Amino acid sequence: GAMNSSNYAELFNNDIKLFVDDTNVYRVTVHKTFEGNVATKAINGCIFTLNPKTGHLFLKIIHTSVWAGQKRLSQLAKWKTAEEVSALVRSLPKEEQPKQIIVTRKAMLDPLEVHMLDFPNIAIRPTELRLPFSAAMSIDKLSDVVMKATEPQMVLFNIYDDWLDRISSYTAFSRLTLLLRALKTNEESAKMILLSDPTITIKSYHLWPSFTDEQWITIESQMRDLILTEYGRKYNV
Amino acid sequence: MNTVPFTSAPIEVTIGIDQYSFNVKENQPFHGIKDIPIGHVHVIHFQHADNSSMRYGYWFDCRMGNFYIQYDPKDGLYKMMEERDGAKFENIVHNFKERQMMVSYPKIDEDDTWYNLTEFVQMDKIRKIVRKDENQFSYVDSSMTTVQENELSDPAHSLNYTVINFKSREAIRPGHEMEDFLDKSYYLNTVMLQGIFKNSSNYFGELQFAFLNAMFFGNYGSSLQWHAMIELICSSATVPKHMLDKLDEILYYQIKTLPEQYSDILLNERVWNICLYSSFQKNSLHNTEKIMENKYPELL
Ligand SMILES: O=C(Cn1cccn1)NC1CCCCC1
Repeated sequence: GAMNSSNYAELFNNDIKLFVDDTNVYRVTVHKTFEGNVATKAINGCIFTLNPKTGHLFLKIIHTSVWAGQKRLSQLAKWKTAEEVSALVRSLPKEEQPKQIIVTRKAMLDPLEVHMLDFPNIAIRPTELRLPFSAAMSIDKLSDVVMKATEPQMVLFNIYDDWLDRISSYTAFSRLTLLLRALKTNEESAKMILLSDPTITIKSYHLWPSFTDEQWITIESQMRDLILTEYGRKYNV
Repeated sequence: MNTVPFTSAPIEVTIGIDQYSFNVKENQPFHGIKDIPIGHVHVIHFQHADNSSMRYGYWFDCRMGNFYIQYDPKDGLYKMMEERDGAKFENIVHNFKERQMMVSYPKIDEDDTWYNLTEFVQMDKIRKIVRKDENQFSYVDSSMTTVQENELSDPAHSLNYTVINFKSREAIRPGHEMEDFLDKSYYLNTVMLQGIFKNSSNYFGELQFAFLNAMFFGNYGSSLQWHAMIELICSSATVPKHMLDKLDEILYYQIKTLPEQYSDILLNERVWNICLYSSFQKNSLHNTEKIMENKYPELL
């Protein structure tokens, strides 16, 4: 059934599972035409497929050419997502295939179920959590590889960097979702927090800066403050 | 015109014959139903006064034998049986006719309702859905489950309707996932019509039989089957024109006949709103949409 606050620790047990977020698959800019009508122009997108225990991110880049000559693109985007996830599962060795796939949006349930009919033992689940994975394109290195792609491409990254050497999966996921929630609520401010101190760098093979344990506590506090601020700025409180 | 006699009526019961019904009192001078139209299947059904639980009854075709009803005080129900001695049966029925102990199948001549509800229903197909090969007639009741229901428990007592499942490998061609799920024409036309049913007449016959079991016995799995078979047609973009026209007539008479007071439990809001207003065939069911809107505007 649905994944929610009550069964939250199941994310970090030893049964392989993947979150799938389709928010950023079909991306457009809306603009005016010479005649004064409105049109869309697609840009490259990505499927965000994440193992929350290990941090393994399977970033399937969706190149604008996949939309060429197609109709009802927002509907097609859900089926293309399901096709690519099913292809990913079939490409993995049996002992690496997931036992559950959790979709962040309920409209992905039927597309993924139909594409995974060959895998009756893989459970397709919704979630009641409001996860901030849409903000994945606020991570500079992820956005860069998506926008530079000239063809369909899969790029594999650990979204936790080396954090699991020092903290548990539960704590790593909590840090990730706090960072992404901040970037989603006020990207400019969040990015300022993360880079204000130029002496803390991002390793070539990492996504986030190389904070010490003590610096992560300060950073995490600054992100919470940002989120509460924006919540006040928004609602006036 | 044929006759289904009764040895007696020892317990108070409401007896149905097709869309008709009458009350018989405990030990009332009752010997049966005469003047039953030849050419159609029929159903004779029962609801005991003392336990409205379990409606039950028998599908039969008087061309296939001489049938009668006799109460069994051990199993506690009215049982259909075949009389193999034709002379004995004719003589007993003739005496009953002479003593006017039989009700007459009360068919108004203008009325085509029963033909319209059973147009494609054949006894031979009924007997493959309801497996009991030693009898020529078929028992159905309120509680019998379908093969599909069992999969999700006594197989000898199941309704073996054709399994329809929109999220199954049978329904979805590898590589045509989105196409086949959003337009079920290949499942309808290749898998079901060409493959399993062979022709639309047998498909309509099972659809009509499922509705009638839902209506007369409140058989929930039959209602599920009826709606699935409607939805499979309406969710196909490509359907022979003759099937759509016939479907509209079939559903019209089903909706017309349904007791107004059972609409809440025998009609699936989702299926009907999808079929009449969202599906590919939203504009192809004019008679059915008109009777539904005037008779059950609440559901919609
Ligand atoms: O009574 C029987 C069969 N039977 C059971 C014991 C002995 N003879 N059959 C009649 C004939 C037709 C009408 C009512 C049923």
